[PDB]
Amino acid sequence: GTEKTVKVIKDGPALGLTISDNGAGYAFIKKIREDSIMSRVANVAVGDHIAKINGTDLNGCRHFEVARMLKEIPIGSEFTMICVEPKKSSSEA
Repeated sequence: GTEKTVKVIKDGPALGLTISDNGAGYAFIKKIREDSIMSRVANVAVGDHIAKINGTDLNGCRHFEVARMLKEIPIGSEFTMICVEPKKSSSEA
C-alpha cells in the first residue's frame, strides 16, 4: 500500500513497461525492460500497481487502457504516475 509519486521524461516511444491485470482492481507492472526509461526510474518496480497517470484515477482500469494512456503521451513530454507497492515480505536487520 506504499504510494509513490513518479515523474518521468518520455524521451522515446517506448517506456519499457509490460502491464497486466487480473480482471479487477488496478493494473500492475509485470515487467520492466532492462536499460529502458522505466528501468532508470528510482522508485518504480515490477509488481507496482499503477494508480494514476497525470492525476487521472485508474482504479478498475484494464492493462490496455492504462497502456493506451501512457502510449498517448507525446514524445518529449514529462508525465507523472502514482504507483502503489503490494504488501510483500521483507526482513529487518
